[PDB]
Amino acid sequence: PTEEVSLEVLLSNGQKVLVNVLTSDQTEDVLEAVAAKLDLPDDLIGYFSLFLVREKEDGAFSFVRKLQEFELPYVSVTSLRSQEYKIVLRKSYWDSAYDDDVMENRVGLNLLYAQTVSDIERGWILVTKEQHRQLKSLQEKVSKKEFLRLAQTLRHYGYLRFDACVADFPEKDCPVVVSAGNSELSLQLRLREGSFRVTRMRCWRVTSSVPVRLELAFEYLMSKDRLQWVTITSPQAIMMSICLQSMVDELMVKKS
Amino acid sequence: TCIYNPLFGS
Repeated sequence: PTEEVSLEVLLSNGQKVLVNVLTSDQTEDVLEAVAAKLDLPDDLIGYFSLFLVREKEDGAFSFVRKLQEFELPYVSVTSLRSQEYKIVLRKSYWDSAYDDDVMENRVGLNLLYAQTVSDIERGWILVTKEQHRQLKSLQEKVSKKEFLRLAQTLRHYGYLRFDACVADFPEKDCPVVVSAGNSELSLQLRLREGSFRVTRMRCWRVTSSVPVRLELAFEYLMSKDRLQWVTITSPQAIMMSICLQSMVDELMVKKS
Repeated sequence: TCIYNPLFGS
Protein backbone atom coordinates (compact mmCIF):
# COMPACT_ATOMS: atom_id res chain seq x y z
CA PRO A 1 0.00 0.00 0.00
CA THR A 2 1.37 3.43 -0.87
CA GLU A 3 2.45 5.34 2.26
CA GLU A 4 5.26 7.80 3.06
CA VAL A 5 8.29 6.76 5.11
CA SER A 6 11.68 8.01 6.21
CA LEU A 7 14.66 6.04 4.87
CA GLU A 8 18.20 5.95 6.18
CA VAL A 9 20.85 5.59 3.50
CA LEU A 10 24.39 5.52 4.75
CA LEU A 11 27.40 7.14 3.14
CA SER A 12 30.81 5.47 3.24
CA ASN A 13 31.91 7.38 6.35
CA GLY A 14 28.79 6.39 8.23
CA GLN A 15 27.09 9.75 7.95
CA LYS A 16 23.36 9.09 7.73
CA VAL A 17 21.25 10.55 4.92
CA LEU A 18 17.52 10.55 5.60
CA VAL A 19 15.01 10.82 2.72
CA ASN A 20 11.23 10.89 2.46
CA VAL A 21 9.83 8.32 0.02
CA LEU A 22 6.85 6.07 -0.66
CA THR A 23 6.78 2.39 0.36
CA SER A 24 5.94 1.72 -3.28
CA ASP A 25 8.85 3.83 -4.57
CA GLN A 26 11.32 1.74 -6.54
CA THR A 27 15.11 1.69 -6.35
CA GLU A 28 15.59 4.45 -8.90
CA ASP A 29 13.03 6.66 -7.17
CA VAL A 30 14.76 6.30 -3.80
CA LEU A 31 18.15 6.85 -5.40
CA GLU A 32 16.85 10.04 -6.99
CA ALA A 33 15.50 11.16 -3.62
CA VAL A 34 18.88 10.64 -1.97
CA ALA A 35 20.67 12.43 -4.79
CA ALA A 36 18.21 15.29 -4.48
CA LYS A 37 18.76 15.45 -0.71
CA LEU A 38 22.55 15.61 -1.15
CA ASP A 39 22.35 18.15 -3.98
CA LEU A 40 24.04 15.70 -6.37
CA PRO A 41 23.59 16.68 -10.02
CA ASP A 42 21.23 14.57 -12.09
CA ASP A 43 23.96 13.82 -14.61
CA LEU A 44 25.93 11.89 -12.00
CA ILE A 45 23.11 9.64 -10.79
CA GLY A 46 24.16 6.94 -13.25
CA TYR A 47 27.57 6.83 -11.58
CA PHE A 48 26.18 5.64 -8.25
CA SER A 49 23.99 2.83 -6.97
CA LEU A 50 22.31 1.71 -3.79
CA PHE A 51 23.49 -1.48 -2.18
CA LEU A 52 22.05 -3.65 0.52
CA VAL A 53 24.73 -4.48 3.06
CA ARG A 54 24.98 -6.17 6.47
CA GLU A 55 26.75 -4.18 9.16
CA LYS A 56 29.00 -6.29 11.41
CA GLU A 57 29.78 -5.56 15.07
CA ASP A 58 32.94 -3.67 14.13
CA GLY A 59 31.07 -1.33 11.78
CA ALA A 60 32.44 -2.85 8.59
CA PHE A 61 30.14 -3.57 5.66
CA SER A 62 29.55 -6.93 4.04
CA PHE A 63 28.03 -6.18 0.65
CA VAL A 64 24.91 -8.28 0.07
CA ARG A 65 23.60 -7.05 -3.28
CA LYS A 66 23.08 -4.17 -5.68
CA LEU A 67 19.42 -3.14 -5.60
CA GLN A 68 17.79 -3.83 -8.96
CA GLU A 69 15.42 -1.53 -10.91
CA PHE A 70 12.20 -3.34 -10.01
CA GLU A 71 12.86 -3.43 -6.27
CA LEU A 72 11.16 -1.52 -3.47
CA PRO A 73 14.04 -0.63 -1.13
CA TYR A 74 11.87 -0.13 1.98
CA VAL A 75 10.32 -3.51 1.42
CA SER A 76 13.66 -4.99 0.40
CA VAL A 77 15.23 -4.12 3.73
CA THR A 78 12.31 -4.33 6.17
CA SER A 79 11.16 -7.71 4.81
CA LEU A 80 14.55 -9.12 5.83
CA ARG A 81 13.49 -8.52 9.40
CA SER A 82 16.93 -7.50 10.59
CA GLN A 83 18.20 -4.10 11.67
CA GLU A 84 21.72 -5.10 10.61
CA TYR A 85 20.89 -4.46 7.00
CA LYS A 86 21.38 -1.01 5.62
CA ILE A 87 21.15 0.75 2.31
CA VAL A 88 24.42 2.26 1.19
CA LEU A 89 25.15 4.74 -1.55
CA ARG A 90 28.32 3.93 -3.46
CA LYS A 91 29.98 4.53 -6.82
CA SER A 92 28.97 1.78 -9.22
CA TYR A 93 31.49 1.87 -12.05
CA TRP A 94 34.79 0.06 -12.36
CA ASP A 95 37.10 2.05 -14.60
CA SER A 96 38.66 4.73 -12.47
CA ALA A 97 38.63 6.92 -15.60
CA TYR A 98 35.03 7.73 -14.69
CA ASP A 99 36.35 9.32 -11.53
CA ASP A 100 37.22 12.20 -13.86
CA ASP A 101 33.57 12.91 -14.50
CA VAL A 102 32.64 12.59 -10.85
CA MET A 103 35.43 14.77 -9.60
CA GLU A 104 34.19 17.68 -11.74
CA ASN A 105 31.40 18.09 -9.17
CA ARG A 106 31.94 19.05 -5.53
CA VAL A 107 29.34 16.65 -4.09
CA GLY A 108 30.47 13.83 -6.36
CA LEU A 109 34.04 14.48 -5.33
CA ASN A 110 33.04 14.45 -1.66
CA LEU A 111 31.37 11.06 -2.14
CA LEU A 112 34.35 9.58 -3.95
CA TYR A 113 36.66 11.00 -1.29
CA ALA A 114 34.60 9.59 1.54
CA GLN A 115 34.53 6.11 0.06
CA THR A 116 38.22 6.11 -0.81
CA VAL A 117 39.05 7.15 2.74
CA SER A 118 36.88 4.38 4.08
CA ASP A 119 38.43 1.88 1.65
CA ILE A 120 41.90 2.70 3.02
CA GLU A 121 40.69 2.74 6.64
CA ARG A 122 39.17 -0.73 6.33
CA GLY A 123 42.34 -2.09 4.76
CA TRP A 124 40.96 -2.68 1.31
CA ILE A 125 43.72 -0.50 -0.09
CA LEU A 126 47.35 -1.58 0.43
CA VAL A 127 49.88 1.22 0.85
CA THR A 128 53.51 1.84 1.61
CA LYS A 129 54.81 3.74 4.62
CA GLU A 130 55.63 6.83 2.57
CA GLN A 131 52.30 6.81 0.75
CA HIS A 132 50.59 6.39 4.13
CA ARG A 133 52.45 9.47 5.32
CA GLN A 134 51.40 11.55 2.29
CA LEU A 135 47.83 10.31 2.34
CA LYS A 136 47.56 11.09 6.04
CA SER A 137 48.86 14.56 5.21
CA LEU A 138 46.38 15.41 2.44
CA GLN A 139 43.62 14.17 4.79
CA GLU A 140 44.56 17.00 7.18
CA LYS A 141 45.21 19.32 4.25
CA VAL A 142 41.96 18.27 2.47
CA SER A 143 43.01 19.14 -1.08
CA LYS A 144 41.11 15.97 -2.03
CA LYS A 145 41.75 16.28 -5.77
CA GLU A 146 45.40 15.50 -5.07
CA PHE A 147 44.38 12.95 -2.47
CA LEU A 148 42.20 11.15 -5.00
CA ARG A 149 44.87 11.38 -7.70
CA LEU A 150 47.24 9.70 -5.30
CA ALA A 151 44.66 7.11 -4.29
CA GLN A 152 44.07 6.14 -7.93
CA THR A 153 47.62 4.80 -8.07
CA LEU A 154 47.25 2.60 -4.99
CA ARG A 155 47.03 -1.20 -5.12
CA HIS A 156 43.43 -2.31 -5.58
CA TYR A 157 42.07 1.18 -5.87
CA GLY A 158 38.59 0.64 -7.28
CA TYR A 159 38.37 -2.97 -6.09
CA LEU A 160 35.71 -4.52 -3.87
CA ARG A 161 36.95 -6.78 -1.11
CA PHE A 162 34.80 -9.62 0.16
CA ASP A 163 34.74 -11.29 3.54
CA ALA A 164 37.17 -14.16 3.95
CA CYS A 165 35.75 -17.35 2.50
CA VAL A 166 36.88 -20.56 0.79
CA ALA A 167 37.50 -21.84 -2.72
CA ASP A 168 38.44 -25.13 -4.34
CA PHE A 169 41.38 -23.70 -6.29
CA PRO A 170 44.20 -24.70 -5.90
CA GLU A 171 43.07 -27.16 -3.23
CA LYS A 172 39.73 -28.07 -1.61
CA ASP A 173 38.49 -25.85 1.25
CA CYS A 174 41.28 -23.33 0.85
CA PRO A 175 40.73 -20.07 2.83
CA VAL A 176 40.73 -17.03 0.54
CA VAL A 177 40.16 -13.29 0.26
CA VAL A 178 38.38 -12.31 -2.93
CA SER A 179 38.51 -8.87 -4.50
CA ALA A 180 36.81 -7.69 -7.67
CA GLY A 181 38.06 -4.92 -9.90
CA ASN A 182 39.91 -3.96 -13.08
CA SER A 183 38.07 -6.76 -14.93
CA GLU A 184 39.30 -9.61 -12.73
CA LEU A 185 38.88 -11.52 -9.54
CA SER A 186 41.94 -11.33 -7.29
CA LEU A 187 42.35 -14.28 -4.96
CA GLN A 188 44.64 -13.73 -1.94
CA LEU A 189 45.36 -17.00 -0.10
CA ARG A 190 46.23 -15.48 3.31
CA LEU A 191 50.81 -15.79 0.79
CA ARG A 192 50.15 -16.58 -2.88
CA GLU A 193 47.84 -14.80 -5.31
CA GLY A 194 45.69 -15.50 -8.34
CA SER A 195 44.12 -13.37 -11.01
CA PHE A 196 41.03 -14.61 -12.88
CA ARG A 197 40.38 -12.49 -15.89
CA VAL A 198 36.70 -11.91 -16.59
CA THR A 199 37.38 -12.40 -20.30
CA ARG A 200 38.62 -15.88 -19.44
CA MET A 201 35.40 -16.90 -17.66
CA ARG A 202 33.11 -18.77 -20.04
CA CYS A 203 30.26 -18.48 -17.58
CA TRP A 204 29.34 -18.31 -13.91
CA ARG A 205 26.60 -19.75 -11.71
CA VAL A 206 25.28 -19.03 -8.21
CA THR A 207 24.21 -22.18 -6.35
CA SER A 208 22.77 -22.96 -2.93
CA SER A 209 22.56 -26.15 -0.92
CA VAL A 210 19.66 -28.30 0.18
CA PRO A 211 19.77 -31.52 2.23
CA VAL A 212 22.57 -21.41 4.06
CA ARG A 213 25.57 -22.34 1.89
CA LEU A 214 25.92 -20.22 -1.25
CA GLU A 215 28.49 -20.81 -3.98
CA LEU A 216 29.70 -18.97 -7.05
CA ALA A 217 31.24 -21.20 -9.66
CA PHE A 218 32.83 -20.02 -12.88
CA GLU A 219 34.12 -22.16 -15.72
CA TYR A 220 37.59 -20.77 -16.26
CA LEU A 221 39.91 -21.16 -19.25
CA MET A 222 42.95 -22.28 -17.27
CA SER A 223 45.04 -22.73 -20.42
CA LYS A 224 44.49 -23.38 -24.12
CA ASP A 225 41.54 -25.76 -24.67
CA ARG A 226 41.39 -26.60 -20.95
CA LEU A 227 38.35 -25.47 -18.96
CA GLN A 228 38.13 -25.99 -15.20
CA TRP A 229 35.35 -25.01 -12.80
CA VAL A 230 36.36 -22.87 -9.85
CA THR A 231 34.00 -22.66 -6.89
CA ILE A 232 34.09 -20.00 -4.17
CA THR A 233 31.91 -20.59 -1.10
CA SER A 234 30.74 -17.25 0.26
CA PRO A 235 27.56 -15.66 1.71
CA GLN A 236 28.37 -12.87 -0.71
CA ALA A 237 28.28 -15.18 -3.74
CA ILE A 238 25.45 -13.15 -5.25
CA MET A 239 27.30 -9.88 -4.82
CA MET A 240 30.33 -11.46 -6.53
CA SER A 241 28.11 -12.58 -9.40
CA ILE A 242 26.60 -9.12 -9.67
CA CYS A 243 30.13 -7.76 -9.85
CA LEU A 244 31.12 -10.17 -12.60
CA GLN A 245 28.06 -9.15 -14.58
CA SER A 246 28.71 -5.46 -13.88
CA MET A 247 32.32 -5.68 -15.03
CA VAL A 248 31.26 -7.49 -18.18
CA ASP A 249 28.60 -4.86 -18.81
CA GLU A 250 31.11 -2.03 -18.38
CA LEU A 251 33.41 -3.83 -20.82
CA MET A 252 30.52 -4.09 -23.36
CA VAL A 253 29.76 -0.39 -23.09
CA LYS A 254 33.46 0.40 -23.48
CA LYS A 255 33.96 -2.02 -26.40
CA SER A 256 31.03 -0.50 -28.26
CA THR B 1 21.68 -23.08 -16.15
CA CYS B 2 24.99 -21.21 -16.25
CA ILE B 3 24.76 -17.85 -18.05
CA TYR B 4 27.25 -17.56 -20.91
CA ASN B 5 29.79 -14.75 -20.79
CA PRO B 6 29.48 -12.72 -24.01
CA LEU B 7 33.06 -11.44 -23.73
CA PHE B 8 34.61 -14.87 -23.25
CA GLY B 9 37.66 -15.68 -25.34
CA SER B 10 38.52 -12.03 -25.95
